[PDB]
Amino acid sequence: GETTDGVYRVMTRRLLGSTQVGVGVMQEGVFHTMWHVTKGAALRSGEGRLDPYWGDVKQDLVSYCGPWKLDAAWDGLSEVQLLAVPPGERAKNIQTLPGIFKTKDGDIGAVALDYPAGTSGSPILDKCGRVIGLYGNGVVIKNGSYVSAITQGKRE
Amino acid sequence: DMYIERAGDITWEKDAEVTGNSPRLDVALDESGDFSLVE
Ligand SMILES: O=C(Nc1ccc2c(c1)CNC2)c1cc(F)cc2[nH]nnc12
Repeated sequence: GETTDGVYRVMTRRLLGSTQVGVGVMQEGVFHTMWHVTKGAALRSGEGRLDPYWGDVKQDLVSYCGPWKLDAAWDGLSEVQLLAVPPGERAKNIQTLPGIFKTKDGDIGAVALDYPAGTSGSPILDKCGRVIGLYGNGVVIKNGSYVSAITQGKRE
Repeated sequence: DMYIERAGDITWEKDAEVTGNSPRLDVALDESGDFSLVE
């Protein structure tokens, strides 16, 4: 159905009315989202169907129609924009300077912006508009606030 | 059955609302893709 490049909402009619479970990026004919949003299930786009192609529960990422296409990375210095697409509200760019998630396997950028769980899959962008990762997988701090990692896949 | 709806273009917006802090957090990632706080 609709394969135009851009940010999309991931919806469901299983619960009461229509509910936004997440968000994703359509790029180069491939739909990219977080695994916990779809659980690997097929998606509908108008009258067309999007079947999963690649997924991994640990990276919490999934691609539809083709392999992961997003390859840009945060440079460790610059501010970034979270293109937040929240449930029932318009898409909105929120600029922030990312912090760090220090892990046993290396450092990862992290955005400290709080949004509902249905915002999962919202793209994080660099100054050229390139997707450097997706928002939706992180942790809950002392504050009760949510700090998400800048989760990026690997392009083959 | 899940479905998708376009929500906009992927562009950088000059003069966007600049907010949010930059914390350095010690974390762990389990086999189920869940992060946790190491203290
Ligand atoms: O719960 C959230 N994310 C998530 C859920 C289930 C799983 C994973 C991540 C990875 N393994 C399975 C979440 C995402 C978000 F954008 C804002 C949030 N505020 N409180 N929780 C959130």
